[PDB]
Amino acid sequence: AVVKCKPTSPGRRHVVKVVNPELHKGKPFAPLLEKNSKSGGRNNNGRITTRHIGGGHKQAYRIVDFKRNKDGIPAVVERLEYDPNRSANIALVLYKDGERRYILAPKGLKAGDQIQSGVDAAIKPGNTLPMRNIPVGSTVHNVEMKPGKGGQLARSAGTYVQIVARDGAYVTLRLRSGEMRKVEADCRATLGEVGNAEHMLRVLGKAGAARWRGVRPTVRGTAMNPVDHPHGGGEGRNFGKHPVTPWGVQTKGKKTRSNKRTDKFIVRRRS
Amino acid sequence: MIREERLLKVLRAPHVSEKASTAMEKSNTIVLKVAKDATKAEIKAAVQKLFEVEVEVVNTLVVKGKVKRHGQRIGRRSDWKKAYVTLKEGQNL
Amino acid sequence: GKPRPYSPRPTSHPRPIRV
Amino acid sequence: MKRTFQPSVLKRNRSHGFRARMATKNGRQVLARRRAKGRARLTVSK
RNA sequence: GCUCGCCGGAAGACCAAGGGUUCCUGUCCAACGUUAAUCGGGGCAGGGUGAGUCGACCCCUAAGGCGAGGCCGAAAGGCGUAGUCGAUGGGAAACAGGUUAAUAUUCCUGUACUUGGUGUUACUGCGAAGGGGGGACGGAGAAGGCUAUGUUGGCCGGGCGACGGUUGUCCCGGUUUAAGCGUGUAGGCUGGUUUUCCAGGCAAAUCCGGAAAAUCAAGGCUGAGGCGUGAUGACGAGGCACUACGGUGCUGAAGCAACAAAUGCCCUGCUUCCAGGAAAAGCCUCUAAGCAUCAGGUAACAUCAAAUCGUACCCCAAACCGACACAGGUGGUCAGGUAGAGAAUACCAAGGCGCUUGAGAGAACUCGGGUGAAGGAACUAGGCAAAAUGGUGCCGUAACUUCGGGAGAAGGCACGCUGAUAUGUAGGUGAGGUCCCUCGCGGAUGGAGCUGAAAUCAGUCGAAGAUACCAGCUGGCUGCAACUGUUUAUUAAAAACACAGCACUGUGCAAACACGAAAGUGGACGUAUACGGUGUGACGCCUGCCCGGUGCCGGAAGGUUAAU
RNA sequence: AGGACCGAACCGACUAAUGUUGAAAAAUUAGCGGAUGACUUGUGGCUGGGGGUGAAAGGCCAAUCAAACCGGGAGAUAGCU
Ligand SMILES: *[C@H]1O[C@H](CO)[C@H](O)[C@H](O)[C@H]1NC(C)=O
Ligand SMILES: [Mg+2]
Ligand SMILES: [Mg+2]
Ligand SMILES: [Mg+2]
Ligand SMILES: [Mg+2]
Ligand SMILES: [Mg+2]
Ligand SMILES: [Mg+2]
Ligand SMILES: [Mg+2]
Ligand SMILES: [Mg+2]
Ligand SMILES: [Mg+2]
Ligand SMILES: [Mg+2]
Ligand SMILES: [Mg+2]
Ligand SMILES: [Mg+2]
Ligand SMILES: [Mg+2]
Ligand SMILES: [Mg+2]
Ligand SMILES: [Mg+2]
Ligand SMILES: [Mg+2]
Ligand SMILES: [Mg+2]
Ligand SMILES: [Mg+2]
Ligand SMILES: [Mg+2]
Ligand SMILES: [Mg+2]
Ligand SMILES: [Mg+2]
Ligand SMILES: [Mg+2]
Ligand SMILES: [Mg+2]
Ligand SMILES: [Mg+2]
Ligand SMILES: [Mg+2]
Ligand SMILES: [Mg+2]
Ligand SMILES: [Mg+2]
Ligand SMILES: [Mg+2]
Ligand SMILES: [Mg+2]
Ligand SMILES: [Mg+2]
Ligand SMILES: [Mg+2]
Ligand SMILES: [Mg+2]
Ligand SMILES: [Mg+2]
Ligand SMILES: [Mg+2]
Ligand SMILES: [Mg+2]
Ligand SMILES: [Mg+2]
Ligand SMILES: [Mg+2]
Ligand SMILES: [Mg+2]
Ligand SMILES: [Mg+2]
Ligand SMILES: [Mg+2]
Ligand SMILES: [Mg+2]
Ligand SMILES: [Mg+2]
Ligand SMILES: [Mg+2]
Ligand SMILES: [Mg+2]
Ligand SMILES: [Mg+2]
Ligand SMILES: [Mg+2]
Ligand SMILES: [Mg+2]
Ligand SMILES: [Mg+2]
Ligand SMILES: [Mg+2]
Ligand SMILES: [Mg+2]
Ligand SMILES: [Mg+2]
Ligand SMILES: [Mg+2]
Ligand SMILES: [Mg+2]
Repeated sequence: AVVKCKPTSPGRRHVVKVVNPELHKGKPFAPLLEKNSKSGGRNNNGRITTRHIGGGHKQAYRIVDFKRNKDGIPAVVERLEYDPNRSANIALVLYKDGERRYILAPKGLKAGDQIQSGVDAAIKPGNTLPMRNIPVGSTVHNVEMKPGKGGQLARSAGTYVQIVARDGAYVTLRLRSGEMRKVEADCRATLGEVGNAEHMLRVLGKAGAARWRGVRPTVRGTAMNPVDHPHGGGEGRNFGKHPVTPWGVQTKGKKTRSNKRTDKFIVRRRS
Repeated sequence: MIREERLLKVLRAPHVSEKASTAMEKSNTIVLKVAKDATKAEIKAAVQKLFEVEVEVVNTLVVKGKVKRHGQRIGRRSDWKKAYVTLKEGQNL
Repeated sequence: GKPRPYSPRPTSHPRPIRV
Repeated sequence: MKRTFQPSVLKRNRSHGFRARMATKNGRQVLARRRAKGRARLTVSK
């Protein structure tokens, strides 16, 4: 549910929060927890390589099953859990052989519902089939790009992929970007849409809320001195330059894709 | 078992002071200057073998040497180890 | 002789600006 | 006011100590220069 | 030595860090000490730091470091795997009393506890670098039960007052006791137990996970405090004996209760929220290879071991960082009384100090304060500074508004003390006794004692009752920025920066992008509801016309055009 | 509940006076802002000089910053004093 906060303080007036009451209020499943210490957008040289990363809430990593290899064995969803590592909610599922795993929580999937992966899996949300066993026109998520590698396409809140055409050993996929891309027919997808579609309706409301999620302030180029950024300088607000990145590359329409290796798999771009 | 050669090199001197005198007449304890590398066990072996008395427990501390001046030339005395050696009820040294 | 001079220290008054 | 020298023996030894110098060729060249000059104290270690 | 003054959430006490003998004693006063100095953190000499339990070392990991091979790089080197280091975190155990000129959870006395080795005896499935459990974790809020601790009464010892009164509802002091061991309480969590099977837990598993019966519903885990013991002891106000007037020897009363009560404990709990809250070992359990009346395991008893290094002293400071015995800086711990909401503030206690030049004088002028006739912003760039406002309860409260606000708007009234209501009320607390009882640290009834607001009525003192300290000035019009934030360490705090929100644009994942000759790494263990870049800057209403120029994106008939 | 309100500790630094061979190479005194957060603080770690880091002031990077410090090229060069 999308609920608007009352304007009791100025920092709460604009806050819009996604209150999902079907989420596990208790602690997560310990066996599938790892530590992931923060980077601050700094690489192994200790240099900031991605700006605007730092601080925010301590987060444990949930080992999410993106592969869905455990096929032929039925699985029941125990509970939907909050995952701080991603926009999607995750489902704790118990297979009939005792093993528990986390999966991306698809739209509609609740506790009690049964999921199953493999070639002979049923065509319902949660179930993960090889995409040659999925009908054309179907809506799928957690789509593999190489057979066995695990889902890389359409993992974020309310995202999904349409199987538009099957040709030989390949299928054509309309991605959320609007891109028509070919993938190997063998590549596994999970049917449905990734849940928590109300994720984009949230309004952080105040500066601090961004600082909680680990985003540090963006300082505009035009607010700087010439030495710092091409947009730097001027007496008062000046510009008179073609908008560029901090490193001089034009930033208002200039295509930066340079991958002739994967061009063959692109049927049509977003444009 | 420790060699007599080693047991003859760990006791340097009896330590003479009011606290040593008081300890010897109050808590039947002898205060010894010992080798800086000597252990409580080696002190408890050496006193028993060289003074023919029965030792209850050895307590040790390291005395840090003082920084002294001799003709406006700075110098430092050596660190030494002090052993508080508690004898039994009736032994005497 | 003369001692090594001091690095800059706080100044009580601004130099007058003549322009 | 807080001044620039805030002593910590651990930081001192890790930053400037004998083993820190020995760890790199440039650090070993420091020791070589200081021995060549005939310093009584090669490093902060003492 | 007496008095006076000052601090007392410190200017007291205990530490870490840092320093390193500054500690204690004797002796000296050249220099050092902003003066003198007989004194000193100064000179000189001697002394002083005692640990199985405190800390380090040690076992274990975090960030991060190093890194066999390895990948990469003109060389130097870079990165990183297995590993191995790395606390600021996890991991066994000691308390009270006494003692030194100077150490003490370290010495002594009393009473404890922990871990491992060895031996004996009984009984026995033991075994890991592997599996599972556990360790193991957030913010906020709330309430109950408690203790530290305080107050008062009782009790005991002493007192009868330099000046009116003071044998009483009088005055002063004391009224302390630990770990451990036993008990298992307020509270918190969870349904036990048995059998059978199993695509899971790199193999196995009696363990964990899952499934299916059956029976019983009360079993287990956790837990402050209290109580008992520890303790016929220790401590103990004072008094009897020696005083080398520093301090030794000797004996020893009461040692209870009630009430109040933490920010400490139960509580790593409970409730709730979104921003979703280390790791690894010790520990517990499971088996594998292997070992089979052996090794090894469990329990009791006995014996042995627990090394090494730190331990003085300062530590909001004259000993650390500031060249100084420098009005600065410096993390943690302890937290008495009266008033008070309080760790504010005032005055005190314990304890510690009077800040290492003094003596006079009582000019101008400077500094820091107090008061001021009449006037009241006339001052001035500007009410700068100052003056003023200031508490609690009740009443009352505008435009405007995003309906929260604005608001403590503004403004008005009351306030001390005494008595009564009521020899102390409402409320809180709760003994004895009675009754029940699965019989105890229980339940119900019971209101002795204790504590105790607030209000009303009446009276009464002062110029003034919020009396001190403490403690909003208020209102109106308007620019800018929505807001809380951030900034020029050291002349700028703002209208600047950021900001949620908005838009454009890039980016299909070996992403764009960034750091890097490279390997790699960040982006992200993320995947277009995502990520980068850019501009704009909450919200509301909106965001028009122009694609010639310069970018960018796309097209391609020809023209020209590189190496070759 | 809250980047909510009043207000100590704590963090800061708006105004004034003092001080300016200072008590102090940035303070003191009286007022002042924040004070559950985009908070503050201890310990340790990482980022290195055309480089870092920067809620952006050319700020900060050991009392040094429109290119740190130290040594070297080095007796740079100086139609200038
Ligand atoms: C002192 O002079 C320096 C220049 O030498 C600066 O201007 C500084 O701001 C001055 N300070 C004062 C108080 O005028
Ligand atoms: Mg960014
Ligand atoms: Mg932005
Ligand atoms: Mg600027
Ligand atoms: Mg430029
Ligand atoms: Mg202009
Ligand atoms: Mg112009
Ligand atoms: Mg002992
Ligand atoms: Mg010792
Ligand atoms: Mg001359
Ligand atoms: Mg000395
Ligand atoms: Mg002294
Ligand atoms: Mg003198
Ligand atoms: Mg001295
Ligand atoms: Mg590591
Ligand atoms: Mg190598
Ligand atoms: Mg390496
Ligand atoms: Mg280690
Ligand atoms: Mg530590
Ligand atoms: Mg002492
Ligand atoms: Mg009590
Ligand atoms: Mg508190
Ligand atoms: Mg001490
Ligand atoms: Mg000082
Ligand atoms: Mg002084
Ligand atoms: Mg402080
Ligand atoms: Mg005070
Ligand atoms: Mg005068
Ligand atoms: Mg005056
Ligand atoms: Mg006045
Ligand atoms: Mg007047
Ligand atoms: Mg008047
Ligand atoms: Mg008037
Ligand atoms: Mg005027
Ligand atoms: Mg005038
Ligand atoms: Mg004023
Ligand atoms: Mg005033
Ligand atoms: Mg105007
Ligand atoms: Mg603003
Ligand atoms: Mg502000
Ligand atoms: Mg400034
Ligand atoms: Mg300023
Ligand atoms: Mg990568
Ligand atoms: Mg702007
Ligand atoms: Mg606030
Ligand atoms: Mg600042
Ligand atoms: Mg002030
Ligand atoms: Mg405020
Ligand atoms: Mg405040
Ligand atoms: Mg400028
Ligand atoms: Mg500087
Ligand atoms: Mg330059
Ligand atoms: Mg030359
Ligand atoms: Mg020259």
